[PDB]
Amino acid sequence: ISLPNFNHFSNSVSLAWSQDGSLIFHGFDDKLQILDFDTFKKFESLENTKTVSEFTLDSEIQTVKLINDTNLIVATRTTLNAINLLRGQVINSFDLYPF
Amino acid sequence: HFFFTDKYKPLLFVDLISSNELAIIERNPLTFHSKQKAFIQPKLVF
Amino acid sequence: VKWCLIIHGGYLVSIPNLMSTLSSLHSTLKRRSDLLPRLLALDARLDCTINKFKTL
Amino acid sequence: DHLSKIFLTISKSITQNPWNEENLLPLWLKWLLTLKSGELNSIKDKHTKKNCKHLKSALRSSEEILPVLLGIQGRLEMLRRQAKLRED
Amino acid sequence: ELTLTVLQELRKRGKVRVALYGRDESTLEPLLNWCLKGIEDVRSASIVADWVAVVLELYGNTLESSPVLQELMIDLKTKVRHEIHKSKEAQRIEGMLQLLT
Amino acid sequence: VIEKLSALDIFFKELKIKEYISDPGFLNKDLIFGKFSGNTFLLTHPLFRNLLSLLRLFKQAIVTCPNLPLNELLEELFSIRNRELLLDISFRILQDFTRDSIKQEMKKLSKLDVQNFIEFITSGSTQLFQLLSLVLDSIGLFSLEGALLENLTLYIDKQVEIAERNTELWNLIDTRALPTYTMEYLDI
Repeated sequence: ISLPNFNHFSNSVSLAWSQDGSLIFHGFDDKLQILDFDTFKKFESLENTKTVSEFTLDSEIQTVKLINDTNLIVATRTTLNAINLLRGQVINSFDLYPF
Repeated sequence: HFFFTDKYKPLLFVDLISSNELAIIERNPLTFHSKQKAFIQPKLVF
Repeated sequence: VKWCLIIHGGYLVSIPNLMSTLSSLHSTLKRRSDLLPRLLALDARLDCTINKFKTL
Repeated sequence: DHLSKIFLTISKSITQNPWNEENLLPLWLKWLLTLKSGELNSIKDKHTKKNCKHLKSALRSSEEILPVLLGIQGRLEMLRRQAKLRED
Repeated sequence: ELTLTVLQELRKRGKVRVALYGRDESTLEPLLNWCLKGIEDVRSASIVADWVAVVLELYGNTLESSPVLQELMIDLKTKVRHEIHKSKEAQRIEGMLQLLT
Repeated sequence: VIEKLSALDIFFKELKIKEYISDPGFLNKDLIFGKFSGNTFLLTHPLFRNLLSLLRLFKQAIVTCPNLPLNELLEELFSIRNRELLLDISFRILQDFTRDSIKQEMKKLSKLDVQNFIEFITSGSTQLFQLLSLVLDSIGLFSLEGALLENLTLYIDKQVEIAERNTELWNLIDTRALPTYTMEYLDI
């Protein structure tokens, strides 16, 4: 159990799971979290190569889905973004607003 | 001119006791002394 | 329980697994705090009708 | 409907001062509700009821405040007993 | 627990108003006897609160006309203030547990 | 858009002249470079460099900044300006971070600001009371004044009496034939 207690409430929540069980993506409103599984803490990297566990996004996140251990597609309420996991570099982006 | 009231549907005896004091002598037949057990036919309330 | 926490609080600071060692206490106390507010609503309705029939 | 005007002013003043330590205005509201609540509900449908939902939101905020306050009250009683055992 | 179950299932299936429509004082009093036995229990208090709330909001003035049911409400007020004190002290103990964690 | 931001439709024209879901969807699909070049439009970007955000728009950040650290957040909180920033930043920290993280941060925090905050709340809001819970659980049990304890005691007691009475008022606003002989009159 990881138990925060947020005073706000927004059900726009989702989570994805790394295929080996290492980490947990957590799509929260305007926020992407990465959670270690062994301690339910954020992804602490000692090398500090800015693959951080807190990503800012524009709107409420709807889906976060990993296609493998390398590619992650997130669909937030206004758009979609396709990013890598070995490197924290954005690849693709498409608009969801007009539809 | 005249009148008639509907406030006294059970009544045994009406008279003038005095100059103006009336006597309306009613009945409470079922609610008071009989209390006869009626057959239970319930109304579907919901 | 109040006196246990009062006279041995610091040992419960030094123990690492508070939830693991008083899950049952926390569960019962949480249940009572959950019963609290609806009970107070009951109390408001209760003394409402109580003073209502007391004045009439 | 002087009682209704009284209820209007009492509700407005109570919304303006939610944390007033006085008791006379809340006990007036108490007696007025536990006496004439149905006719109070059948006075008006728009403005008095908007005042009712406003005051009910404020008092619900007070209800949200209450249990944490009880928790710190227990913390302070425990700390007072700790101070007593520190003296003895 | 069996009375608790049938209370739950009556409240869930039907409504407590149709459960309590044609009541008099002699059939109100075993309900309230079970209440004075079982409001003190953690598991049932919300359900018993629902039932006593709907029966008071139905039988407001018959409460006045029947005298011993008033005394039931008095001792109910006393024991429910006892539960007030118990639950408030419980929230206090929860606060000091939050201190000690 | 990147070229416009470097050389610097509505926001673009505004930036060019000065030199929001639709805005977010049109300008969030490079972004870090744009934010660095930027550091109104900043407010919109905030709505859509945590040290920079902390060193800095004050209200816009304390309601809608994406990255905000606990240390500068508690420093801005224990600024005793109190322009409703107490309730604002209390909601902000209870939204953003965990109770144990706030506990260890207030363990880091010096005791003098704690005592000043206790004096300020006792002299002149469930987020605030949860913050008092948190600050009590972070200071622990030993170092705290008895006189300040008694002032907080009378404060919390009068507040819990008015809270109880308030809850009772809240739920309170949430709430045979003729006798054997009567004497009645008649009209003509």
